[PDB]
Amino acid sequence: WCTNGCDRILCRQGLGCGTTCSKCGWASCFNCSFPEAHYPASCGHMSQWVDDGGYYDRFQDYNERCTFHHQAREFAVNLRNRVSAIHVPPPRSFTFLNDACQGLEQARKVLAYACVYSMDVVEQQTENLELHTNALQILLEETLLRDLASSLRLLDCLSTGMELLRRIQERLLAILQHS
Amino acid sequence: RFEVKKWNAVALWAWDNCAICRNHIMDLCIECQANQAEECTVAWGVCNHAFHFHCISRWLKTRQVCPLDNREWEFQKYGH
Amino acid sequence: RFEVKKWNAVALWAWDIVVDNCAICRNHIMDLCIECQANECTVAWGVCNHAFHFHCISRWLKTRQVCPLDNREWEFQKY
Amino acid sequence: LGKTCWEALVSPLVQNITSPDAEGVSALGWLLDQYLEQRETSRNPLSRAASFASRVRRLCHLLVHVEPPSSSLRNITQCWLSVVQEQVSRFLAAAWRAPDFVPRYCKLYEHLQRAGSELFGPRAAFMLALRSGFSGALLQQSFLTAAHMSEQFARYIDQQIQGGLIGGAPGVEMLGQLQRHLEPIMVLSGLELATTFEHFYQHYMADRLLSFSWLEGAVLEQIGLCFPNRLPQLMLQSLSTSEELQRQFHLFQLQRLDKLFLEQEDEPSPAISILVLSPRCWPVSPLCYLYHPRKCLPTEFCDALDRFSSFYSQSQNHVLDMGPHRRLQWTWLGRAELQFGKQILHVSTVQMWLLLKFNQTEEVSVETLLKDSDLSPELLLQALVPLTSGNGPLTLHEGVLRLHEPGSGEALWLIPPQAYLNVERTLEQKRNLLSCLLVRILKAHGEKGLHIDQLVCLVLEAWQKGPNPGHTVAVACTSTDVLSCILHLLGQGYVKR
Amino acid sequence: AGSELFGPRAAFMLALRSGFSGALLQQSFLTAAHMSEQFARYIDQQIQGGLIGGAPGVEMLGQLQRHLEPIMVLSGLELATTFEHFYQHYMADRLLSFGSSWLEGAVLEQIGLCFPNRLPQLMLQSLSTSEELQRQFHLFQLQRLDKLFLEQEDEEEKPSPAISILVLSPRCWPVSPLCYLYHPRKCLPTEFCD
Amino acid sequence: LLSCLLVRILKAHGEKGLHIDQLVCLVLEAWQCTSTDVLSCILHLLGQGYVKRRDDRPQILMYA
Ligand SMILES: [Zn+2]
Ligand SMILES: [Zn+2]
Ligand SMILES: [Zn+2]
Ligand SMILES: [Zn+2]
Ligand SMILES: [Zn+2]
Ligand SMILES: [Zn+2]
Ligand SMILES: [Zn+2]
Ligand SMILES: [Zn+2]
Repeated sequence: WCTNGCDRILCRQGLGCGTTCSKCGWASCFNCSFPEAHYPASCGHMSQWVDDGGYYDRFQDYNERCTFHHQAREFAVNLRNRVSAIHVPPPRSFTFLNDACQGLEQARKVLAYACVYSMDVVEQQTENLELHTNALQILLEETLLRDLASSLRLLDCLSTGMELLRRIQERLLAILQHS
Repeated sequence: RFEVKKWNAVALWAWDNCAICRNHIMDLCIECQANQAEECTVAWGVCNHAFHFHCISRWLKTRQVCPLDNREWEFQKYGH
Repeated sequence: RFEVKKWNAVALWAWDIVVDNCAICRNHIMDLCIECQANECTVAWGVCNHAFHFHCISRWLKTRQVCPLDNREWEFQKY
Repeated sequence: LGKTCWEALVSPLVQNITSPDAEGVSALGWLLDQYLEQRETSRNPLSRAASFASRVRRLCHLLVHVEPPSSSLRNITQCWLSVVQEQVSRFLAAAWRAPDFVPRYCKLYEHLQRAGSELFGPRAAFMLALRSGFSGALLQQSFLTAAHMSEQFARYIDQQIQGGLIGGAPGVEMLGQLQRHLEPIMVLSGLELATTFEHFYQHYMADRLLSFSWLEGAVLEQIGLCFPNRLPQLMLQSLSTSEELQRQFHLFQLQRLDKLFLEQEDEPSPAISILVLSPRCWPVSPLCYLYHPRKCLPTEFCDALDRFSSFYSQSQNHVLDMGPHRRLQWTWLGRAELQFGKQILHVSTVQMWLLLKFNQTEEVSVETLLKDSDLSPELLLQALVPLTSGNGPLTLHEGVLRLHEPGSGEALWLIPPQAYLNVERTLEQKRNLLSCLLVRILKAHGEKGLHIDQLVCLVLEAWQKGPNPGHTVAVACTSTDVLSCILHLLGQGYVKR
Repeated sequence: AGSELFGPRAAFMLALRSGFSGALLQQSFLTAAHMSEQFARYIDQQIQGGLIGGAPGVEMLGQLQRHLEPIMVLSGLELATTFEHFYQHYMADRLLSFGSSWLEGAVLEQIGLCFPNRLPQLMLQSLSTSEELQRQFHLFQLQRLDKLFLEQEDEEEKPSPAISILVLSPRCWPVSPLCYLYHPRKCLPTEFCD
Repeated sequence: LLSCLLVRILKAHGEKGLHIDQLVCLVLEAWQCTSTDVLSCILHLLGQGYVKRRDDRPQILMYA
């Protein structure tokens, strides 16, 4: 069942892409009752964490890192709102910006969960995920600096951004399949 | 008889000191003319305007277009 | 007769493996490995008939001594 | 005072007039839906539609003129989204099997965007709403419909590019229309339609690249984001690598000649260019292979091919000693140019073979040709169709092939055109067969078991050898298929961890 | 020849480029002029042939792409200004005979940094700005009609030739003063002038 | 004509010369042509060896 809500039911035929609800756009696991979708941590691990209680939306450092990740996700949302609220931009820039926002949001969410996680070698996965996401973040910030509309009309480095987005997508698929 | 199915017409948009700070084109920079003792050399750009390096340094640090023709300013490096 | 003035032939190149994905790094095997991908990346396979990145298996063997797929000893099967 | 008044007055009013009544309809939604239907014929200045459209325009602009997220802009934007989504859903259901789907789709996009700009002025948020509406309309469709839509999109792009390249006088119009029309297709980014659309784009671009370029890169510069796995760019990278390889081969030949001359002194030809393709990002059907070169080729050509293959082998040598080895399988693809009499002809490889057969003979039997060919004769007839046409100097009469008697000085470019493929319960059978093989493989190992990638390796090897020791049952599997089938089995509780 | 002799190494290609440059500089002014004109004509003739013609075209076009890397040695030299002057004069007529196709943008994305003042890019951008202006003019018409309908509604409450316009900046196009219209009503039909 | 005008301008300034951009401004004023055209003339003159570039102050140019 779909949890946000809406009454539509979800089924997964194969792990080729990964699905959210077609109507509202939300993802949850079929295994345990929990509104969000927890990629890295098993349903039991998430249950232990929530019963013990943690941040939501060594041990102290964990909480600190999770707050940092969720704050970065908030920053991405704010950037999307600010660009959307301008009084029409070139097509390629607009579509790339929307795609970059979606990718950064999903990547930061799954990375926060991977921080929440604790013969496991997923550390390299989370490490290069952090590297790529931070690189794309820095690129967007560099292209962010006075008048937003003129800045977007100006812009190339767009190719580097596309490369980074593809990298994030491939790595997210890898984490989802491997998990 | 003939009939017109489409057409295209053409026309031109027919209409010089350091406009940004308005001092004389060859004269000195007003920002530094207040603080007497004149170090701004003139700067040229692909869009074929001449402005003061001081003016342009500041303005560009603010915004990233040519203030006179709405194009991304490019410091002219030909012949240099 | 009929005379040729120019010809363009087309060929593919073939492996002997059907892996299509490196297990250690989970990236498509013909692409570069993760470490090379972040910033000359060749594939190597064992008598166990498992193929991997040269760098992936090099790091794994700097860590361990058993092939990560078959619980056996490694052989850099050469030609 | 302004802020207080305006907020308290308008924001409840919009929150009340943009709510969907139980039927699934709101008020401003109804008004905007009427807008387009009346705009269909709202051009005559003296007509009720003109006044109606003007009134709606003024209302909408007054409502939106306050914005500088927002309080009321959200609801009006969602109303626009709903209207666009319903419009596109209706049209898409209407004519999704027409022979003119894609131009109508692009025209509808243009009309909706112009209407939005008229109703609300230039704003980006409404453009975002329009894109989201088109995406949502696309999503809520059955699989076969989506597959047909992707095939139609790819076929349209291919047809426009090919016409622009061959058509001289109106080709400029086709190319301009293509650049204008590319914008709607970008909606497919961020959907599974991207995955299903990359496939057909691959298939058609392969033939385009082999038969004829430089416009393909231009198109990819703006349709680039749509392809998830980026295979189309990989093809062009492969072409560049092949050129570099040819240069290296020339240098190697010179070096070998130098070594031979040193050893000795220590005391009118066809021009052949070879193109090497990677199997990662190039679709080649194994029916298109060439197996025995000497069986269907002259001797000089075979010598050149053999020496190039030797160069490739010797170049695959250094750290690469440890690891697998690369080979070369030759294919029937490619193009060739011949100079016969006054005229210059262009053919494909199989057509070159058929034509060079007539060098010392006046007739060949189709049965003998197919017998020696060792190829599927449907391909033979496909390649014979342009040969047996008026321009083609060959005729097959009951049949036997014979020459066309003479009858000027113009190039004749005869090559089979692309044969577009149409989407018509195979997936169920494929899943069943893969599952049964999996369960047998996992039944064979008792409690010893295997690793996940080990089980993957075993099933992949079995399918590579094929469950056929048949043709009714047996396509190439991927790791995604293995993971999907093992997900189903895990759901059936047949596998544990 | 260089690659066969000294292998592939970096500095020898730079040597080849500098040699070609120095040779073009050791020439007379009239001859520099003629050479630049020949280059501009070659580009224009290849694009014309490829767009107009059929398969002979697509043949010529890959060659056109090959041959550009020799041309690009001109950048940073004196000859750039005269080459650009000559190029503008053909790009004008080519754009007025056919819309800005892929070909002109691709050739420019190859050899753009050769043109010192970036005039051709500005002509290309001008065509796009003009399409934007057409959109705005349509909207402006709608607003005017709305005001008319409102005034009349308060007082009450109390088969054609399509035409497209193109504006060109005189800082970038070579429009001769001979090419002008002076009494537009006199020399043109009525509705057109309206 | 541009060459001789630039030669006169350089000669008038003597051992002080100017930054190149200032000299372009001077010649353009004396014209009553593009800045790039003047720069092309300057480069041709420099190649001819009439003028040199001040090594200590590369910004300014020195006639010789
Ligand atoms: Zn839902
Ligand atoms: Zn769960
Ligand atoms: Zn100033
Ligand atoms: Zn100053
Ligand atoms: Zn300017
Ligand atoms: Zn690997
Ligand atoms: Zn590597
Ligand atoms: Zn092994």
